[PDB]
Amino acid sequence: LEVRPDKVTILAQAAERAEDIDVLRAKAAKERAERRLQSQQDDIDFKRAELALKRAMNRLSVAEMK
Amino acid sequence: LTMAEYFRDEQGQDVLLFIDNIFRFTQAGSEVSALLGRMPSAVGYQPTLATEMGQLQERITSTAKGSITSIQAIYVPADDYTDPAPATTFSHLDATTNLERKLAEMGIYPAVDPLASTSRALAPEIVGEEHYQVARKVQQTLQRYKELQDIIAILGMDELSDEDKLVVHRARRIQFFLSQNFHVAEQFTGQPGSYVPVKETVRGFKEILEGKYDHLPEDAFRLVGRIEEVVEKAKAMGVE
Repeated sequence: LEVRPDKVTILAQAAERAEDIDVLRAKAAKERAERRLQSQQDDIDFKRAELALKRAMNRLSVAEMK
Repeated sequence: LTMAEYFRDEQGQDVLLFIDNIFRFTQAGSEVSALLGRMPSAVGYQPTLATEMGQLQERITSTAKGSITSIQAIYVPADDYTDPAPATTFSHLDATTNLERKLAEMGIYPAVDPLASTSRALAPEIVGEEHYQVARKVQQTLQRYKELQDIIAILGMDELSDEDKLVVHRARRIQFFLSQNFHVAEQFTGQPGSYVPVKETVRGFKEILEGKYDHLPEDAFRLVGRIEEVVEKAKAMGVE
């Protein structure tokens, strides 16, 4: 808590305008958790990309040069 | 050819003239052309080439009375589609039936590639929407299941946007229902065989596309007749 005569700063690792209950910020710490793991797409595009990059290189884009 | 024309002109029949490797026709042609003394043309081919092929092909059509439809097998000159020989032939082709060495392995007979085989008469002008609409659809859904193959071999069957699954469901049932009981297969199989009409065929994929079959195990649509034969094939599995 930064208490200044003219201002109050609340540092929070995690803060969500939430109800009386706390066992919500956990709820938000929940519905956000795996819904951040679900971000395999991040990984999987790059796969498909590292894929294409090694399929245009498959034809050995140079056969003994030429 | 001449033997075929008979049953058309004389007997009004719609005949089928199969020419295995019509390439040898135009090939053998150039060979001689040299001994005759004709001047070499594009790629050594007889300068008469196009014309020889024409007077041969134009003889195959449907007159007032009968008709002759031909299935030619074309060996392209080293998988090169720009060679005079093939080029010239394609100019007479009205559709292309591709047999892939892949679909057979998977047990889909006939082994006709559902994407590569094209046809000129596949337009709503010549079949109407319901055939067309269904047809082009049955292909598209098949294209999805194709492209996804890579991913399947990466992410397993766990994640595909939970739609891509629905496609891979129908896609299989569909490319599986693209097999058939062949009359000339009764010899080693015993299944009698089927002649499913275009009308019955369109209805079957229509419904399979509406997903009204999504509950019948793959192997049910696999080597059958009309959509009903998939039903009986099914309760034969044990479904209500």
